[PDB]
Amino acid sequence: VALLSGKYPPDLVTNVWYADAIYPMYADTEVFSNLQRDMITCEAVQTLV
Amino acid sequence: TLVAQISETQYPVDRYLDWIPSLRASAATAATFAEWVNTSMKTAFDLSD
Amino acid sequence: EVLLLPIDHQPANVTTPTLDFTNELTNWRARVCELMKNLVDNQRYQPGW
Repeated sequence: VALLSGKYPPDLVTNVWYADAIYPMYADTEVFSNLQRDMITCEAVQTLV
Repeated sequence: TLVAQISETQYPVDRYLDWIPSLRASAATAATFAEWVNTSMKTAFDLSD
Repeated sequence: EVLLLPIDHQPANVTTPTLDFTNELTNWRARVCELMKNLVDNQRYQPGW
């Protein structure tokens, strides 16, 4: 059903739409915290062995 | 005749309004525009069917 | 630096015709519908109707 019934908004601009979507999404990003956690995980396993 | 001024068709036609800015039109935009044209002519000639 | 996908991708463009058989997904729908015609065209496989 989803494959047979799909429509864009009649007034769509890709640049405007995706600008308003990325900004809230990237504002609450946690990659920087995740990168620090990865260092500890690799650091820990070498200590165990 | 009117639709060809905001999109690309297979019929020969001249264009006199291109200095006026316009957006990139999808199928949804064309369908919405055609509805207004249909409504306008129905009112002018007093048609309800 | 790569992300695999199970289908083909093309650059973004909102002015693409709806019935574009170059599109893989649209082409797939057309082929399936054409086959079903051959199955019910001569009533060979539907006795009892």
